[PDB]
Amino acid sequence: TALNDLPDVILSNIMAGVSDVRSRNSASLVCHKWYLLERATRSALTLRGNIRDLFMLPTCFQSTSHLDLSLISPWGHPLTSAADPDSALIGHLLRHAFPSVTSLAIYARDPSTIHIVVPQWPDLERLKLVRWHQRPQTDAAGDELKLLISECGTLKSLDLSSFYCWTDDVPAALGSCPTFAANLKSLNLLNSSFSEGFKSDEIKAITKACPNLREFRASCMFDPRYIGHAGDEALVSISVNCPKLEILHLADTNALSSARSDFDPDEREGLGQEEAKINAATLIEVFSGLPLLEELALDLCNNVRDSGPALEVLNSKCPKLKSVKLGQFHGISLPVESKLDGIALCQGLESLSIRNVDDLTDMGLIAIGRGCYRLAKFEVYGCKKITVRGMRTMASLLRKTLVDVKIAACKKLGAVQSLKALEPIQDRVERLHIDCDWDCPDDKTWARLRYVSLWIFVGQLLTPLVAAGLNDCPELEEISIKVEGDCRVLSRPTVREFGLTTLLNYPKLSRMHLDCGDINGYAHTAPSGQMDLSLWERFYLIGVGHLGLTELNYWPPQDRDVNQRSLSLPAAGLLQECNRLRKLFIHGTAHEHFMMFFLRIEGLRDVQLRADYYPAPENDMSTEMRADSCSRFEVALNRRQ
Amino acid sequence: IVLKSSDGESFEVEEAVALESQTIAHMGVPLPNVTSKILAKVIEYCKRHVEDLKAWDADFMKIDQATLFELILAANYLNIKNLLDLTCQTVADMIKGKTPEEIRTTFNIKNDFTPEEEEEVRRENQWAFE
Amino acid sequence: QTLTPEAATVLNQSIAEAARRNHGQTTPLHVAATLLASPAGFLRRACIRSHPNSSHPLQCRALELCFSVALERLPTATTTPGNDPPISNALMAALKRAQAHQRRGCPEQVKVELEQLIISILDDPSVSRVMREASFSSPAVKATIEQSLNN
Amino acid sequence: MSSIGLAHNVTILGSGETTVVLGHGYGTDQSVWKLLVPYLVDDYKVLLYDHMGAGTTNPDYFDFDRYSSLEGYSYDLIAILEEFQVSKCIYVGHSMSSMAAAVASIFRPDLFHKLVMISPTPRLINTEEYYGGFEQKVMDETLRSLDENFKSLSLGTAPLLLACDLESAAMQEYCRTLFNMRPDIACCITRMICGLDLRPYLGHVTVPCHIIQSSNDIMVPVAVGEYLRKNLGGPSVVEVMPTEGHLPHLSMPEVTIPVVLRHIRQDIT
Repeated sequence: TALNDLPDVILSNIMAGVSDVRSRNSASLVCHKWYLLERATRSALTLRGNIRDLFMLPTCFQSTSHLDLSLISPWGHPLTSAADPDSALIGHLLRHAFPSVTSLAIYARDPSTIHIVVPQWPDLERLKLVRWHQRPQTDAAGDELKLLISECGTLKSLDLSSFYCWTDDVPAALGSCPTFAANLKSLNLLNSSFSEGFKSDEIKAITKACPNLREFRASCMFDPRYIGHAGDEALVSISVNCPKLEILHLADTNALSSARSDFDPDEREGLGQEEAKINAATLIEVFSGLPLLEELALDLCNNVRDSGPALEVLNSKCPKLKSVKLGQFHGISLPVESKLDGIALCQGLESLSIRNVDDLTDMGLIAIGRGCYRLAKFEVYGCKKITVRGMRTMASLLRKTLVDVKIAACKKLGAVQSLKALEPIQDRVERLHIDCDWDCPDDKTWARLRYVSLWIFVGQLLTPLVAAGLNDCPELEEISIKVEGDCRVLSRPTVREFGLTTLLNYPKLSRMHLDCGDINGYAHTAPSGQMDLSLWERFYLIGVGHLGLTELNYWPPQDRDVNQRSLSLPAAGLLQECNRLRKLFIHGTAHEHFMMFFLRIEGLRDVQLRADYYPAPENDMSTEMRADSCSRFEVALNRRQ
Repeated sequence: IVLKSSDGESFEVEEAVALESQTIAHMGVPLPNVTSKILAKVIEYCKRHVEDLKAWDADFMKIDQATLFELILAANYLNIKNLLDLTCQTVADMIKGKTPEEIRTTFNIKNDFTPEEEEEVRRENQWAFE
Repeated sequence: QTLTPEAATVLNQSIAEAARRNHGQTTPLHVAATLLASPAGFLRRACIRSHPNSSHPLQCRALELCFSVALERLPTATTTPGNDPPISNALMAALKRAQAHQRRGCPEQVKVELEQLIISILDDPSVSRVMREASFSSPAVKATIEQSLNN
Repeated sequence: MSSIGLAHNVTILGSGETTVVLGHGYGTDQSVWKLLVPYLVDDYKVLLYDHMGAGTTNPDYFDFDRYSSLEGYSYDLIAILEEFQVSKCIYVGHSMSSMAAAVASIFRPDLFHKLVMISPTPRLINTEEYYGGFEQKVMDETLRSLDENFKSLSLGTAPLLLACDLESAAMQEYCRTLFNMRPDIACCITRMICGLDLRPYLGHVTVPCHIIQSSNDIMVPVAVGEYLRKNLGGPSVVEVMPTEGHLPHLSMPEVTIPVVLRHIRQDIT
């Protein structure tokens, strides 16, 4: 029998199993019946278009439950402005095109955008606000956030992890309506763009207003040098006010930075390295107050020492705990003789992320591996005393379950040492991160390795990677490379290219992230005898056309003084040679002349300039991006045939 | 318990295996809507579900398209959620990674879209970030 | 019988127009072109308000043109004019959308009003495609109608 | 708005009857003034625009015949000023754009009240008796690099020649931004600049000029300023500031901005 003769119910069921958007688009072109099934089955839509032609919006997506309006071109452009009275129509427009929206993501450039678009769906359940631009001036705090509180509203999840605002705006909005704050079952405030995190009083007010929070994430300030820093009282108030918490993620803002120079105690000029206002007894009380906790994250930029007893209490008082992430928590594993202690007693953990533990040694790693025998993901950052022997033995202990390993900033564990340590799980590991450190002193098929993340200092080469041990990866499909450093002090590279052609060693590689955004250099003018960022972009992007990449995310290096991340001529020219590209996202700026280079790529469909960093370019005057240039580029790309 | 196929063949079914199917559990017990190989192919999977799993499942689904269609029809008749969802996902995997013409070629579907209709549907599809 | 007397009036007027041309089925184009007539209807004011380029009067009449020529591309049916041609399945989908839109606008609590009927007919792919080449946007005029409803 | 205002990305800011028109140098756009605009909008009406060769404009609007000489840019500037009803404007321009402003003032004296020039030069190529720029053979290398980039882009390959590959260590700074346009447009503009020579016309400029230069600049000699004060047909003043690089108004704002503001607000010259 053929597929068309099947009952329509199972046709809907089979079509609902197709989550790939490209294949759904292909399936909608088969026949009228397939078209109707796809249109009535599609559940999530990320809108792709320009602000100008929003009134050319199709009405065929009447069944989408998740709508993402945050990528409307031009990226970050105000969706609704008070300068145009017809902007209100946009609200109705959206409300009529997607009447079944329960989850909404929207770029909230202006308060009017929120006030007009968000209240359109009374049945809205999840809301995500995105804003990387500057905060518009309001009479009081949280005036724009107060626009979320609708009469027929029932918002349950609020996500502000990418919405830049003042930390005073959240408690002001949450305290203005008890019903809105009480209905929230999730609250994400884990935003790295805050100049400073939430104060102690702000955390207390937020938790007091929201007694039903099941998930709570926040960027707080734990540095005791500042006045109002979150400490023991804030954590106790969190535990008291929200007894139903299942996910608790508290982090210092600096701990959320992309650059390691902002949170690593060693790379900061003496910053950090001082005790925080967090005691072991305080943590014991907090953990006693949270019986339903399932995921815990305490990523601080100040030391918390002798925290072993609290983590021992975690095992007995939080039976549902599965994931733990610790930042600068010391004394986590201090085994004596052979008795386990500390985090080694949390046998129920499934993933564990560790950062900056001075006490940890090889025996500590052995204890963690022997105790947490259910561990499936392990991440260790900045441990100066662990070596290849301890990590290798820990990997052998967890060989049956460990499939995700990250080893970063470990002084005695370079690339070669990390790859030798991960040998017992070489045929089972699926995700892997190493630091491309080639200066560390002192049957090989990665059968199931699928994703490799690399961190490398600016000016270093990628060629030794194959010699490091990562040689035969038949299933490797996506590689993420992050480059960080200050190139204003380096001379010109003696070797012409960074060595992306090395990645030709992997036959199934098709997706890449090349994050050079944390390279600081000179944009358009160097003082004397110096090299601008165009030279480094050429150095890093040579050979990218030889790879058979179909998706590429590129982060151009920035000039911190001028605050620009412009694409250069070599960068555009080298990205132009990638014929097989399907999606190309550049996280910077580029003017019309360089953007028009990408029309040569025949198969290119998704191209966008996404300035998803703080602060984003405020207007067309401050950078080389223009709305007309974006519109012309979009028109030229769509009409290609 | 003994079940009877449409052609008249009789098979033996475990009590838990019988409870796997909602229709069988809720109701000799003849089955006049399924063939013998339908039972012969569903019994082992149901028994395993009563009791390496991914490899065994991949070896289980290595069957022809017509056989998979018979299996999904049988699962719909038996109202077995797990089998129906798994087989629907398997058939949906055949949809992904192919152009509309390839899909028509594989599933023998006649094309009734006029060029203007195809242009309109592609224009609508262009509003979605893939 | 599930329509208000004005909606039923315009529907049977569209039926009469369809029977005049003996064009097989009462497509949404017929009822929409009927909406273009009867100048007291909200469609004219909505169209003039939606597009600043539509402020020119005769351009509105071109809409009828963009329907009429499209209506000229329908083969006729061998049947007596004294009968009701079967309303197309697209027409039924439009009516069901009108009923649903009426339902969702009063959560507390069905005779469909004129304006919801107009919105539902504008939702039709063929009517929207006809309006597009005439520089008119069906989403824009629907949004204008819906905003004006709030008054 | 209008077609002229859209083709040049014209932005109007500030208030007041006096108008300050900011003209960027070649290879940059109006954004290079982002540090000077805040000091002006309070008591001036600022006009920002991009000339047609800029990378932020539509490359199709570029006319290789019209912009092969400075008169095209001068006429574009005049059209922009007349389209936005600007008269007696104060023009602040970077190198080789103030030359276009000077030619426009020759054509339309009424439009300009004063000219503020940052590192200008009437001729870029030094002759036997004229020391006012660079040697011909050192611009030959830049032209060769631009030609190579255009050839490589024509064949679909990446243009991989930059100004940092130049040997002079001053051409690296001077031509850094010339590699920031489409390669063919870059070649056309660079040839037009090299062949430019405004020495005969300097005596026909009647508007006052405020030449601003860098101390002992290695790119454009300071002597040029004195030369200009000898050949200009109107009042002229020259000031020297302790800055360096091709874009002092962007890289060194704390020194450049006070000088530019002082020369804008002082008219006696």
